[PDB]
Amino acid sequence: IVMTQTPLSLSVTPGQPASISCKSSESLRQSNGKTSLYWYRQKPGQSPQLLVFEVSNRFSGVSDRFVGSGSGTDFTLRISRVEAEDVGFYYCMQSKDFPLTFGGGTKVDLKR
Amino acid sequence: TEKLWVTVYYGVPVWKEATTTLFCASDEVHNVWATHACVPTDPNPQEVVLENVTEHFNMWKNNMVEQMQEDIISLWDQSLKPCVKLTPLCVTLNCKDVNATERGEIKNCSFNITTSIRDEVQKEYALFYKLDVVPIDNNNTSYRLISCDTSVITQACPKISFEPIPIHYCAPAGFAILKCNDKTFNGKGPCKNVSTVQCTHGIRPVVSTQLLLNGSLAEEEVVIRSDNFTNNAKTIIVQLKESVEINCTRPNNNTRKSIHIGPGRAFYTTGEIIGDIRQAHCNISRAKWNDTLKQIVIKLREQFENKTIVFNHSSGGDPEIVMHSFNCGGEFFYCNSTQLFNSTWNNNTTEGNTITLPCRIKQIINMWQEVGKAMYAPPIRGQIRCSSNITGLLLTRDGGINENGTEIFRPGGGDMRDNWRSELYKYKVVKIEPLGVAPTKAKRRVVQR
Amino acid sequence: ERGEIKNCSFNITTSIRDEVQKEYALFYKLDVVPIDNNNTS
Amino acid sequence: CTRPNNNTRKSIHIGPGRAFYTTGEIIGDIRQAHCNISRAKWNDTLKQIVIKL
Amino acid sequence: INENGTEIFRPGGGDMRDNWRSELYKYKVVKIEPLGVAPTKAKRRVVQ
Amino acid sequence: GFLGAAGSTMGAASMTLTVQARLLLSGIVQQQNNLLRAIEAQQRMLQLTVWGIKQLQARVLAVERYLGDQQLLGIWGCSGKLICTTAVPWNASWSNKSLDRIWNNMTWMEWEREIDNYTSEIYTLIEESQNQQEKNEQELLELD
Amino acid sequence: AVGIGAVFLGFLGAAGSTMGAASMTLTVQARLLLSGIVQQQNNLLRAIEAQQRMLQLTVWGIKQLQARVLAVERYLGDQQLLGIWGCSGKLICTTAVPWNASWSNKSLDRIWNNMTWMEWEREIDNYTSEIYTLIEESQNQQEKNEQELLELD
Amino acid sequence: AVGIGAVFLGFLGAAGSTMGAASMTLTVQARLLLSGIVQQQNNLLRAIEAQQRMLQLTVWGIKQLQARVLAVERYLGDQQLLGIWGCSGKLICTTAVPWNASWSNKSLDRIWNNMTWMEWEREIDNYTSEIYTLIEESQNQQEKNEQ
Amino acid sequence: VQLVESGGGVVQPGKSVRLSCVVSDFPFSKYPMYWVRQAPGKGLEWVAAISGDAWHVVYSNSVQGRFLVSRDNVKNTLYLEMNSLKIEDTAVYRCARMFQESGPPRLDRWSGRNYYYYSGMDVWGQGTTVTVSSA
Ligand SMILES: *[C@@H]1O[C@H](CO[C@@H]2O[C@@H](C)[C@@H](O)[C@@H](O)[C@@H]2O)[C@@H](O[C@@H]2O[C@H](CO)[C@@H](O[C@@H]3O[C@H](CO[C@H]4O[C@H](CO[C@@H]5O[C@H](CO)[C@@H](O)[C@H](O)[C@H]5NC(C)=O)[C@@H](O)[C@H](O)[C@@H]4O[C@@H]4O[C@H](CO)[C@@H](O[C@@H]5O[C@H](CO)[C@H](O)[C@H](O)[C@H]5O)[C@H](O)[C@H]4NC(C)=O)[C@@H](O)[C@H](O[C@H]4O[C@H](CO)[C@@H](O[C@@H]5O[C@H](CO)[C@@H](O[C@@H]6O[C@H](CO)[C@H](O)[C@H](O)[C@H]6O)[C@H](O)[C@H]5NC(C)=O)[C@H](O)[C@@H]4O[C@@H]4O[C@H](CO)[C@@H](O[C@@H]5O[C@H](CO)[C@H](O)[C@H](O)[C@H]5O)[C@H](O)[C@H]4NC(C)=O)[C@@H]3O)[C@H](O)[C@H]2NC(C)=O)[C@H](O)[C@H]1NC(C)=O
Ligand SMILES: *[C@@H]1O[C@H](CO[C@@H]2O[C@@H](C)[C@@H](O)[C@@H](O)[C@@H]2O)[C@@H](O[C@@H]2O[C@H](CO)[C@@H](O[C@@H]3O[C@H](CO[C@H]4O[C@H](CO[C@@H]5O[C@H](CO)[C@@H](O[C@@H]6O[C@H](CO)[C@H](O)[C@H](O)[C@H]6O)[C@H](O)[C@H]5NC(C)=O)[C@@H](O)[C@H](O)[C@@H]4O[C@@H]4O[C@H](CO)[C@@H](O[C@@H]5O[C@H](CO)[C@H](O)[C@H](O)[C@H]5O)[C@H](O)[C@H]4NC(C)=O)[C@@H](O)[C@H](O[C@H]4O[C@H](CO)[C@@H](O)[C@H](O)[C@@H]4O[C@@H]4O[C@H](CO)[C@@H](O)[C@H](O)[C@H]4NC(C)=O)[C@@H]3O)[C@H](O)[C@H]2NC(C)=O)[C@H](O)[C@H]1NC(C)=O
Ligand SMILES: *[C@@H]1O[C@H](CO)[C@@H](O[C@@H]2O[C@H](CO)[C@@H](O[C@@H]3O[C@H](CO)[C@@H](O)[C@H](O)[C@@H]3O)[C@H](O)[C@H]2NC(C)=O)[C@H](O)[C@H]1NC(C)=O
Ligand SMILES: *[C@@H]1O[C@H](CO)[C@@H](O[C@@H]2O[C@H](CO)[C@@H](O[C@@H]3O[C@H](CO)[C@@H](O)[C@H](O)[C@@H]3O)[C@H](O)[C@H]2NC(C)=O)[C@H](O)[C@H]1NC(C)=O
Ligand SMILES: *[C@@H]1O[C@H](CO)[C@@H](O[C@@H]2O[C@H](CO)[C@@H](O[C@@H]3O[C@H](CO)[C@@H](O)[C@H](O)[C@@H]3O)[C@H](O)[C@H]2NC(C)=O)[C@H](O)[C@H]1NC(C)=O
Ligand SMILES: *[C@@H]1O[C@H](CO)[C@@H](O[C@@H]2O[C@H](CO)[C@@H](O[C@@H]3O[C@H](CO)[C@@H](O)[C@H](O)[C@@H]3O)[C@H](O)[C@H]2NC(C)=O)[C@H](O)[C@H]1NC(C)=O
Ligand SMILES: *[C@@H]1O[C@H](CO)[C@@H](O[C@@H]2O[C@H](CO)[C@@H](O[C@@H]3O[C@H](CO)[C@@H](O)[C@H](O)[C@@H]3O)[C@H](O)[C@H]2NC(C)=O)[C@H](O)[C@H]1NC(C)=O
Ligand SMILES: *[C@@H]1O[C@H](CO[C@@H]2O[C@@H](C)[C@@H](O)[C@@H](O)[C@@H]2O)[C@@H](O[C@@H]2O[C@H](CO)[C@@H](O)[C@H](O)[C@H]2NC(C)=O)[C@H](O)[C@H]1NC(C)=O
Ligand SMILES: *[C@@H]1O[C@H](CO)[C@@H](O[C@@H]2O[C@H](CO)[C@@H](O)[C@H](O)[C@H]2NC(C)=O)[C@H](O)[C@H]1NC(C)=O
Ligand SMILES: *[C@@H]1O[C@H](CO)[C@@H](O[C@@H]2O[C@H](CO)[C@@H](O)[C@H](O)[C@H]2NC(C)=O)[C@H](O)[C@H]1NC(C)=O
Ligand SMILES: *[C@@H]1O[C@H](CO)[C@@H](O[C@@H]2O[C@H](CO)[C@@H](O)[C@H](O)[C@H]2NC(C)=O)[C@H](O)[C@H]1NC(C)=O
Ligand SMILES: *[C@@H]1O[C@H](CO)[C@@H](O)[C@H](O)[C@H]1NC(C)=O
Ligand SMILES: *[C@@H]1O[C@H](CO)[C@@H](O)[C@H](O)[C@H]1NC(C)=O
Repeated sequence: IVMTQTPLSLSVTPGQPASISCKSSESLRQSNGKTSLYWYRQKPGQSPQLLVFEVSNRFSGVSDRFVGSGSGTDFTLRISRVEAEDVGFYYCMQSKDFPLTFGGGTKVDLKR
Repeated sequence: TEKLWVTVYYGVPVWKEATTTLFCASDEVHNVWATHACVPTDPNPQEVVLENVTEHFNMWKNNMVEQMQEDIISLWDQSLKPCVKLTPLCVTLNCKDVNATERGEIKNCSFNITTSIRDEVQKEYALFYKLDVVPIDNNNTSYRLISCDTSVITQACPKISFEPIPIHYCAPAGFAILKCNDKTFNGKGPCKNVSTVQCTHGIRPVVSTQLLLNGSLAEEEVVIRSDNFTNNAKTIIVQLKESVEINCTRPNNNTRKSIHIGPGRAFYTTGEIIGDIRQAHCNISRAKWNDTLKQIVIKLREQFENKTIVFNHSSGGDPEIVMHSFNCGGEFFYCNSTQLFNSTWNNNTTEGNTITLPCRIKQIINMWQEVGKAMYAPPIRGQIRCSSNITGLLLTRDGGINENGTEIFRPGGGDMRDNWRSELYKYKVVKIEPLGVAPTKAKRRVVQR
Repeated sequence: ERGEIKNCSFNITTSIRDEVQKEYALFYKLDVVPIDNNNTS
Repeated sequence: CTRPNNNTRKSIHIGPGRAFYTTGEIIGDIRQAHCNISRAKWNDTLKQIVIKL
Repeated sequence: INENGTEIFRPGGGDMRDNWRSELYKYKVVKIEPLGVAPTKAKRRVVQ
Repeated sequence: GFLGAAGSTMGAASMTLTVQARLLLSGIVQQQNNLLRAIEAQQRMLQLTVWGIKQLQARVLAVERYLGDQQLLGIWGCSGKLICTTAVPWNASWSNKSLDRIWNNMTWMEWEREIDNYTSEIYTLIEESQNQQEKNEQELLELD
Repeated sequence: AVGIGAVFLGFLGAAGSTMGAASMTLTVQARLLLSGIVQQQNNLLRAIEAQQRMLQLTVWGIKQLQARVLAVERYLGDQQLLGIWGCSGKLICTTAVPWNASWSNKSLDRIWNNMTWMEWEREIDNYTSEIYTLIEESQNQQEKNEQELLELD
Repeated sequence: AVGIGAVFLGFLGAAGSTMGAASMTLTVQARLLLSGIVQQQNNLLRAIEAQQRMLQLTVWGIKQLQARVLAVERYLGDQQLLGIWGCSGKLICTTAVPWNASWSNKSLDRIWNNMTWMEWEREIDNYTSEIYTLIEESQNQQEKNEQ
Repeated sequence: VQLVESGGGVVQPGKSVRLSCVVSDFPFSKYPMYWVRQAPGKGLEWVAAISGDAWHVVYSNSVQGRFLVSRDNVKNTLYLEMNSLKIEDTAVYRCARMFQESGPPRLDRWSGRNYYYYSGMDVWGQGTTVTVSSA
C-alpha cells in the first residue's frame, strides 16, 4: 500500500493551468461508499493546508481553480489559472487503511 | 431518583424516510393496465391528520416517480409479449393516392407477401397514413415502413385496450405515506399542514405530452412549479385551478379487415373507409384558454419580475416529441399545438369563439423511444369520440436571451415521468419504527442475590 | 504463418428487400470448415 | 500475453435491430498471439511441485 | 504406464467446477438449530 | 396509522402510547386480507404478472418487518405490554440531560436523533443483563 | 481507516464453550436468527433495497424471495413450539416433565462441566421428538385443564 | 420392514370426541399448523429443499411461494388476534366476557359431555363476529381498568 | 482553532521526552487526534493516532513499542511520550486534528467489537523539533 506522485517539480507561470498526479497501489474505496484520499500543501515554514478532501469535495477557504478526480486506484488534481501565491510542496494522503501514508511529494513553482 | 433506569416503549411515533415497493390497489377484458390484478381497495380509509409537525418535501427527488415509470414500461411489455410480430410486412410495396373526394394523407397500398411457408402469391390491399411510410427511389410509388430497419414491429392485441384506469398505491404494513395537505406548495421545502395515509389518492395513468389530461386540480389558484426557475434547462409544470374542456374526434367510419399472414397471425387493418374522409380534429373554447393563460402569466411574472411573457410553438421536427400527443381509446393522435401558443402577454390588454385544431393519426408508435421495439396499433372501425380535461401544462423556457427583457415559454418537457410528478407532488414514503428507549422513572423489580 | 485468417466473400440478403448483398468480413481458420475438398469454399 | 490486434471494426447490417459486428481490416504487422513466461521462476515452481508430488 | 515405474502427469482437468473448487475448498455452509433441551434439578412449580 | 402522538412531546405521548394500544394496522386488516386471500384464487388463475409479483413481495416485506420488531421484545423478557422496564442503569455516557427536559419540550422523534449511536449498545446491555442473568436467577432459586 | 474495540462475546462465541458457561450466551444466538446485515450501515440496506426492487422481475429476485421466506419459516418454526409449550420466551424455561434416564443417565457434573452443546446434542438426536411430545402433553394435561379448574369456584 | 408402536394420538384424532375429551391433544392439533412434513423426515425434507433450489421455473414455481407466504400469514393472523385478546400463551385462555344466553342456552352438561366441536361451530357460527368484538372490548377496558 | 505544541528540544539516544500539545476552541473529547512526523528535507510520515474517547490507539511499526501517546480530555491536551529515542528519530513532530469528527464507536451486533472511524486532517499545529544524538 504505497503512493507515488508526478511531476517531481512543476514550473508554471501566473495564469497558466497546471496539474498534479498521485497514484495509489491500492484500492481507495472506503466502506461508506466513497474514497479516502485528501490533498494539501505547505510552504517553507508553514504547515499542511487542507486543500481538498474526499477528492471532489474541496475544503472551505479554497479557490474553485482547484479541482480533481480519478479512478478507484488513482487520482489527480488540476489547477487552472495557477496564481503566483500557489508555490510550495503538495502531498496526497491515503487514509483507506492503517498506517496512514503519503504520496512522494511534489514542488510547484514559477517559470521565467 | 437520580439513579436512572432504562425503560422500553413500543408503539412510539418515529419514522424514517425509506424506499419500498408500492402496492397497487383498486376497485370482461384485461387491458394494458390489468388493474384487476391489483388488490380490491379499502372502500373507506383511514387517514390521519398530524398535529404540530412539519416535513420537508421534494418533488424532484421522490423516487415514487421512478417506480411508476418503471412499472408502466414493464406493463406494456406484458401486454405485447403474446402478440403477433409483423416482420413479414417489412417489404417493399406499392401504393396509390386514395381518391379522397388531406390529398394523399391516406394511401391505398398493395403488397405481395407470401403468408404460408408454401409457395404462394399473396397480393393484398391495406390502408396507411402518410406518417406510417417512407417513399422509395424518389419519384415513385414504392414504400417501406418507418421502423423496420432497426426495430421489430409488434401488433397490439385487438382485445386489449388502452383504457386508463384509476390506480392507487398503498404502503405495505409497517410503511406509511406522508401527505402534504398544505394548500399551495412550490414542490420543495417544509410543509406544515401534513397528514398521513395508508394509501394514495387515485392516479390515472396517461400517455401524453405537452398538455396534462384528466389530472387533478389545484384547490384555489393556479400554481406553477419548477426545480429551479432561474435555470431554463429545468422544466416547468403548471397545475390549473380549473380544468378546460377539450373534445376530439375522428369523423368517419371504418371497416375492419383482417389478413391471415400465418398461424395465429391475424393482422388487422382497414379494409374500407366509409363516408367522406374528414380530418380528425379537436375543439376548445378560445375564451377559456385565454383567461387561463392570463392567470398563468401573472404567476409567471411573480416568479420573474416584470418581463415580456411569450407563448410560441416548439422548435419543430420529429412529430413524436414536437407535436401534441395522446392516446385516445387505442388510437394515437398528434396535434398542432401552435394554435394554443401564438401570443404574448407582456402587459395590460381574433377569429371565431372556439379553436378547431386538426391532428394526424399515426399507427406505428415508438413508446418511450425504445430502440428496437416498435408497436403497431390496429384500427377500431371509426366513430372515434373522446373528451378530456386539460388540467395542466408542461412548459420550458428558452435558453439564452435576446436582451429584450423577454422570456419565452413553450410546450416542452418530453420526459413522460414528469407526468407523474404532477400527481405525486403531495406524497412521501416513510417507514415507522415502533421501538424506543427512555430513562427513569421505574425499575425492573428483581430478587438479589 | 500461412492459413491464419481468411477474407470472404459471402452472400447475404439484407433485411427483407431485393438486395442480396455481396459482403466481406475477416475470419480465423479455427472458425471455419473447408467445403468440397481443397476448394476455396 | 498479447495479440497484435491493430484492427478496426466493421458493422454489417443484417436486419431489424440486427447489427453484425466483425473485423474490417487488420492494419499492421500480422503476428501470432502469444504469451511470455520468465522460465526460471517457472522451473523453480515445478521444483516445488515435484517435491510435494 | 507401469512398465518402467515413475509417474506421468498431464495438464488435465474435467470441469470448471474444479476452478471454483480451488477457492471454495475451505468453506462450509451450516444450518443453525437454535433450540435444544437438557436436564436440570428444577421443577416448574405448577400448582396441583 | 398511529402517529397522533408525533405532535406532542414525549411527556403526553407517553400517556397516549397506551391509548393507541390497538395495533398500527394488521389484525383486522389481516381479517380484511382474509377476504382478499379468498380472492387470491382468482389472482392465482390470473397467472404471473407484475403487480401480482409486487404484491407477493409486499406481503413478504410487511411480515418481515412485523416479526423483526416483535422478536426483540421476546428476547428482552419484556414481551408486551407496551411499556416495560429493565434493570439497565442509564449510563450517563450516553446522555446527560434533566428528566424534565427529556420528557418535556422534547418531540419523541427529535429525541431519537440523539440516541441513535447508542441504541445499538443499549439493546445489548438489555439482552445480556436483563435476560441473560435474570433467567438463571429464577432457575437458581428453583434449584433450592 | 477503521479501528477496533473488543468483545462483547460474539456470534457463535460459545460454540466450543463448556455448556455450563455457554448457557449464558443465549442472547447472542437469539438476537441473530433474522440477520447478517445488522445495523443500518447504511449503504448495505440501501443496496439491498435497490436490488430487491430492480430484480423483482427476474429469477434472481425470486431466489431472494425464496430465501427470505425460508428464513421466516424457520424462525416461526421455533416460535410455534415455544408458544405451544408454556415457554414463551424467556430464553430458558422449565417443565414438569421428569427426565427419563432411558434417554441418558450421564451425570450432571459431566454434562455441565465437560461437554459442548453439539456433543450433548449428538446423544439426544433420536429422542428429540419423544421429548417434545411429552413436554406438550405435560403442558396441556392439568397444567392447563386443571389450571382452568383451579379458578373454578 | 417397519414395525408400529402405540399412541401418542396423532393429527386430528380428537375429531371423534366429544368436547369434554377434546380439551386434550390441543397441542397435537396445533403443533402441525406450520408443517405437513414435521420432523427431519429423511428422504423427504431433503427433496423438499432440493425442489426449492429448482425455482428457475415461472408461474408454476411461484405458486409455491404464494402458498408458503399465505401459510405464514394465516398463522400470524391468528397470533395477532390472540395477542390482542391477552392470550399470548397459550392453549386455554379465559376472558371476562359473560356468555350471552341469546347465542345459546344449552346445558353446560350437554355441551361438554355430549357435543362435538364441529357441531359447536355450526351452532354459534352466526354470532362469531360480535363475540370477538366483545372480547376485544373486554381487553380494552382491562388495559385501562388495570391502570 | 488554537493548536500548539510544547516540550521539544534535543536529547541523546536512549533518552526520552514528553511532547505535549495544547488545544482550544472545540469539543476536544469528540476529536480523535494525530501525530505526524517530517524529517528535515524529506516528506511526511504518520506516526500515531488516538481516538476521541482516548480508548483506541495505533502506532507506526518503526515507533511501535517505543512511543506512547495519551490524552487528557479535561485539560484539552495530548501527551506523546517517546522513549528510547534513536538517532534517526531526529525530526519535526507535529500535532494535528482530524477533519471529520467521529461519534462514539459504532457497535455492530454481529461481533462488531466497537468500530472506530478515522478520517483525514484539517488543522495542523506549528510543530516543533526533536533532535536526537550524543553531541
Ligand atoms: C452519531 O452518528 C452520526 C452519523 O455517523 C455516520 O453514520 C453511522 C450510521 C455510522 O456509519 C458512522 O460510522 C458514520 O460516521 C455522527 O455524525 C457525524 O458527526 C460529526 C460531529 O460530531 C460530524 O463532523 C462535522 O463534519 C462537517 C463536515 O461533514 C459534513 O459535510 C460534508 C460536506 O462534503 C462536501 O462539502 C462541499 C462544500 O465544502 C460540497 O460542495 C460537497 O458537495 C460535499 N460533498 C458531498 C458528497 O455532499 C458531507 O459530505 C458530510 O456528510 C457531512 O454532512 C452530514 O452528512 C450526513 C449524511 O452522511 C447528514 O445526515 C443525513 O441528513 C439528512 C437531511 O439532510 C437526513 O436527516 C438523513 O437521515 C441523515 O442521514 C448530516 O445532516 C450532514 N450534516 C449537516 C450539518 O448537514 C464539518 O463541517 C464539521 O465541522 C465544522 O463545524 C463545527 C461546529 O459544529 C466547527 O467547530 C465550531 O467552531 C466554533 C469557533 O469557530 C466553536 O465556537 C466557540 O465556542 C467557545 C466556547 O466553547 C467560544 O464561545 C468561542 O468564542 C467560539 O468560537 C464551536 O463550539 C465549534 N463547534 C463544535 C461542535 O465544537 C468546525 O470548525 C467546522 O466549521 C468549519 O471548519 C473549517 C475547518 O475544518 C473552517 O475552515 C477554516 O477556517 C479558518 C477560520 O476559522 C480559516 O479561514 C481557514 O483557512 C479555513 O480552513 C471553517 O471556517 C468552519 N466554518 C465556520 C462557519 O466557522 C464537523 O467536523 C460528521 O460530519 C458527522 N458524520 C456525517 C457522515 O455526517 C455523529 O457525530 C454521532 N454522534 C452522536 C452523538 O450521535
Ligand atoms: C458508560 O459508558 C462509558 C463509555 O463506554 C463506551 O461507549 C459505549 C457507547 C459502548 O460502545 C461501550 O462498549 C464503550 O466502552 C464506559 O466507559 C468504559 O468503562 C470500562 C470500565 O468499566 C473501561 O474499561 C477499562 O479500560 C482500560 C483501558 O485499557 C487499555 O489501556 C491500558 C492503559 O491505559 C492508559 O494508560 C496511560 C498510562 O500508561 C494513561 O495515561 C496517563 O494519563 C494521566 C492523565 O489522566 C497522566 O497524563 C499520566 O502521566 C499518563 O500516564 C491513560 O490515561 C490510560 N488510558 C485510559 C483510557 O485510562 C492498558 O494497560 C490495557 O492493557 C488496555 O490496552 C488496550 O487493549 C486493547 C486490546 O484489548 C487495544 O486494542 C487493540 O489495539 C491494537 C493496536 O495495539 C489494534 O488497533 C487492535 O485492532 C485493537 O483491538 C488498545 O489499543 C489498548 N490501549 C492502548 C492505549 O494501548 C483498562 O485499563 C481497564 O482495566 C482495569 O480494570 C480491570 C478490572 O475491571 C483490571 O483487572 C485491570 O488490571 C485494570 O486495572 C488498572 O490497572 C492499572 C495497571 O495496569 C492500574 O494503574 C489502574 O489503577 C487499574 N485501575 C483501577 C480502577 O484499579 C478497563 O478495562 C472502558 O475503557 C471505558 N470506555 C472508554 C471508551 O473509555 C462506562 O464504564 C459506562 N458506565 C457504566 C456505569 O457502566
Ligand atoms: C410483387 O408481386 C407483384 C404481383 O403481386 C409482382 O408484380 C408483377 O411483377 C412482374 C415483375 O416485375 C411484372 O411483370 C411484367 O409483365 C410484363 C408482361 O408480362 C412484362 O412485359 C415485363 O417484362 C414484366 O415481367 C408484372 O407486370 C407485375 N405486375 C404488376 C401488377 O405490376 C412483382 O414482381 C412482385 N415483386 C417481387 C419482388 O417478386
Ligand atoms: C384500396 O381501397 C380501395 C377502396 O378505398 C379498394 O377499392 C376496391 O378495390 C377492389 C379491388 O381492386 C375493387 O373490387 C373489384 O371490383 C370489380 C368491379 O366492382 C369486381 O369486378 C371485382 O370482383 C372486385 O370486387 C373495388 O371495386 C374497389 N372499389 C372501388 C370504390 O373502386 C381497394 O381494394 C383497396 N386496396 C387496393 C390494394 O387497391
Ligand atoms: C389541513 O389540511 C387538511 C387536508 O390535508 C384540511 O382538511 C380538510 O378540512 C376541512 C375542515 O375540517 C374538511 O372540510 C369539511 O368537509 C365536510 C365534508 O366532508 C364539509 O361538510 C365541511 O363543510 C368542510 O368542508 C375537509 O374535508 C378536510 N379534508 C380532508 C382530506 O379530510 C384542513 O382544512 C387543513 N387545515 C388548514 C388550516 O388549511
Ligand atoms: C438555479 O440553478 C442555476 C444553474 O442551473 C443557478 O445558476 C447559477 O447562478 C450563479 C449566479 O447567477 C452563477 O454564478 C456566477 O457564474 C459566473 C460564471 O461562472 C461567476 O463568474 C460568478 O462568480 C458566479 O459563480 C452560475 O454560473 C449559474 N449557473 C449556470 C448554470 O448558469 C442558480 O444559482 C440556481 N438557483 C438556486 C436557488 O440554486
Ligand atoms: C366414539 O363415541 C363413543 C360413543 O358414541 C365413545 O364411547 C364411549 O366412550 C367413553 C370414553 O371411553 C366411555 O365412557 C366411559 O365408560 C365407562 C363405563 O361405562 C365409565 O366407567 C367411564 O366413566 C366413562 O363414561 C363409554 O362407555 C363409551 N361408550 C361405549 C358404547 O363404549 C368413544 O369414546 C368415542 N370416540 C371418540 C374418539 O371420541
Ligand atoms: C344478549 O343477546 C340478545 C340478543 O341479541 C341478538 O342476537 C345476537 C346473536 C346478535 O345477532 C345481536 O346483534 C342481536 O341483537 C340481546 O338482546 C338485544 O338487546 C338490545 C338492547 O341492548 C335490544 O335493542 C335488541 O332488540 C335485543 N335483540 C333482540 C333480538 O331482541 C341482549 O342485549 C344481549 N345481552 C347483553 C348483556 O348485551
Ligand atoms: C378572452 O376571450 C374573450 C372571448 O372569448 C374576449 O372577450 C371578448 O372581448 C371583446 C372585447 O371586449 C368583445 O367584443 C367580445 O364580445 C368579448 N367576448 C365575450 C365572450 O364577452 C377577451 O378579450 C379575451 N381575452 C384575451 C386576453 O384575449
Ligand atoms: C454472391 O456472390 C457471388 C460471388 O461470390 C455471386 O456469384 C455470381 O452470381 C451471379 C448471379 O447469380 C452469377 O451470374 C455468377 O455466375 C455467380 N458466380 C459464380 C462463381 O457462381 C452472386 O451473384 C452473389 N450474390 C449477390 C446477391 O450479389
Ligand atoms: C531453473 O532455471 C534457471 C534459469 O532460469 C536454471 O539456471 C541456469 O542454469 C545453467 C546451469 O547451471 C546456467 O548456465 C544458467 O546461467 C542458469 N541461469 C541463471 C538465471 O542463473 C536452472 O538450471 C533451472 N532449473 C531447472 C530444474 O531446470
Ligand atoms: C412588477 O411590478 C409589480 C407591480 O406592478 C410589483 O408588484 C413587482 O415588484 C414588480 N417587479 C419588479 C421586478 O419590479
Ligand atoms: C404596462 O401596463 C401595466 C398595467 O396593465 C402597468 O402597470 C405598467 O406600467 C405598463 N407599462 C408601460 C410601459 O406602460
